[PDB]
Amino acid sequence: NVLSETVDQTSPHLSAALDGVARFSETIGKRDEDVKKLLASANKVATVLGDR
Amino acid sequence: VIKNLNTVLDTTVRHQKQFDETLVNFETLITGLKNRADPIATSVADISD
Repeated sequence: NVLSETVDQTSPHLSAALDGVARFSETIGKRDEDVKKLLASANKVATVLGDR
Repeated sequence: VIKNLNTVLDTTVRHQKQFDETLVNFETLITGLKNRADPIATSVADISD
């Protein structure tokens, strides 16, 4: 019963959340290699900054 | 943002050794000048006068 009423209550607010999450997730998903290279270069630069 | 930041960061990484050494060298130079700042400032003012 709890699951039934939870789904009945949260259903109208789910489509917009799914759409927004999908779009924002794809924003990084379509640039995976760029993001990973950015993280590696940022690791090098931030290590240089922190050590000094 | 990702593209430009990645470009700048790989540019810095290509000179990572020099970028690391220049911070230490600049700190050493600035400390050496700050330890004598007052004579240096007085000398500059005297030269101008």
